[PDB]
Amino acid sequence: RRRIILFPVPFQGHINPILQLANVLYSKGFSITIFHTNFNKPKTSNYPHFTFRFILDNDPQDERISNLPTHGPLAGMRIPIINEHGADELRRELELLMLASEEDEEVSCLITDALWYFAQSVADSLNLRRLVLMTSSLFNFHAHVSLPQFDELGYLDPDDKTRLEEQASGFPMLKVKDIKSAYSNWQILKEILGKMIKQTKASSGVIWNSFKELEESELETVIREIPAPSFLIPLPKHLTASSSSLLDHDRTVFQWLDQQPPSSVLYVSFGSTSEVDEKDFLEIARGLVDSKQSFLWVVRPGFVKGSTWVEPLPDGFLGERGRIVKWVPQQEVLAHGAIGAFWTHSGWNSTLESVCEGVPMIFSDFGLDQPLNARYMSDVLKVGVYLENGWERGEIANAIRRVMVDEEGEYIRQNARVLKQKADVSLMKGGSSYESLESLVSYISSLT
Ligand SMILES: C=C1C[C@@]23CC[C@H]4[C@@](C)(CCC[C@@]4(C)C(=O)O)[C@@H]2CC[C@]1(O[C@H]1O[C@@H](CO)[C@H](O)[C@@H](O)[C@@H]1O)C3
Ligand SMILES: O=c1ccn([C@@H]2O[C@H](COP(=O)(O)OP(=O)(O)O)[C@@H](O)[C@H]2O)c(=O)[nH]1
Repeated sequence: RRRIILFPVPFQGHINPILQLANVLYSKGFSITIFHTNFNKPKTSNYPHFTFRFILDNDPQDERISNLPTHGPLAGMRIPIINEHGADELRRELELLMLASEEDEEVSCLITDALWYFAQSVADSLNLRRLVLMTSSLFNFHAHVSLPQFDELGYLDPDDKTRLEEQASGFPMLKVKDIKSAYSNWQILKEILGKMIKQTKASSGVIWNSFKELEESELETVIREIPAPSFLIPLPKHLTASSSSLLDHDRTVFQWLDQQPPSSVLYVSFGSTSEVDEKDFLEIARGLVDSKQSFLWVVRPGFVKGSTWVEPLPDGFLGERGRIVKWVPQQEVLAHGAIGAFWTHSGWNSTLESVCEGVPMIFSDFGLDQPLNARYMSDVLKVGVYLENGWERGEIANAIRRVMVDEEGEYIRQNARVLKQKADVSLMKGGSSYESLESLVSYISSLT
């Protein structure tokens, strides 16, 4: 028997894809140990077939992580901190487990989130192969490697050059605006994405949460930039991420979806970390009302400054066609026949989820990879509408109706359907994903 150790980034968009991959790999006969912080831990009772081991986080706490907030923006600081100071403890924990390794057993490899760029030399120091799971898109990575051309061109200059600002030089699939919002945090991202790229290239293999027919324009870049083998597996086509939810599913929403006609409900979720002016919040609700479409709206507490929740909503916007909830099994909702469209913040999991369920999109974004994802889906795949100019009453309602009801948007509806079908075909025998997965399984067994 061969064991695989997976090490996720403790946030919802990173734990979902890696526990999905963990399950896929277990279905291939590997045994699974998940290294994880106590912080943001999943429900281990949802994984009786996995062994969990909690690290880096343990209660005699480091000065650098002991007082970090558990939600909002600042919680993400754990990622730079653990990267810069967790090598010693990761090495001990890995080495302890290999030492207790049973007779019949051998650790095939370590698989980490690509942001755990410190794990590469730790693994090397043990003569242990490390593979990388990318949780953002091939296209996004293509932009990271092209940063130096963006910087020297002045695109990553937040204050001024403000100038050309439609269509990027040498990267025509982007506009200048996309680049500016994605890398507006240049100070921190510049350093981190360097190390992430550098250590992903130096790894033993990269697993991408994607599929060849989703991002075919991007395959050449990955082959040329990454010497190790790459494997494209659309994790949502294998199973949803409900078992790794960090929140309680609202569960009442399916009885409500069962009361709606087919393709007639807008699903709306702006991301677990994002934030809006209280004003802009009221503008969003304005567009929904003005769309005349039924909607299911996930709103995370804190989405509105300064309220706990949407207190600033004039009570009774919802009425008949609208509902607001705090958390759902998102992909299961996207699979329900009532859903006709997904207004998303363009998180990569949400985008891939919607693509794998056949649901066309309305895109907003809040930087990082999000504007890139919206640009790509809306302009290249053409499976949604990108509200790329903020939050205006009518533009919002036009996009929703165009996707959901307008004749003019049939091609968007149809494109989503065709792309889902292509995702399904790629899992079958002789499909891109099927072979990517067959190769990954073969490859890992040869490491052992
Ligand atoms: C790659 C990233 C490095 C970091 C580090 C923190 C950093 C910053 C968030 C950029 C803004 C300044 C701060 C200091 C901040 O947290 O406010 C960057 C960029 C995003 C990081 O990634 C995760 O952040 C999680 C929530 O904080 C998201 O839930 C997850 O899905 C992200 O991948 C988090
Ligand atoms: O009500 C919700 C909202 C989101 N999610 C899940 O949370 C993840 C969010 O990841 P994404 O990359 O799309 O956005 P992020 O919040 O990390 O920026 C996705 O897997 C969603 O299916 C969910 O299960 N229920």
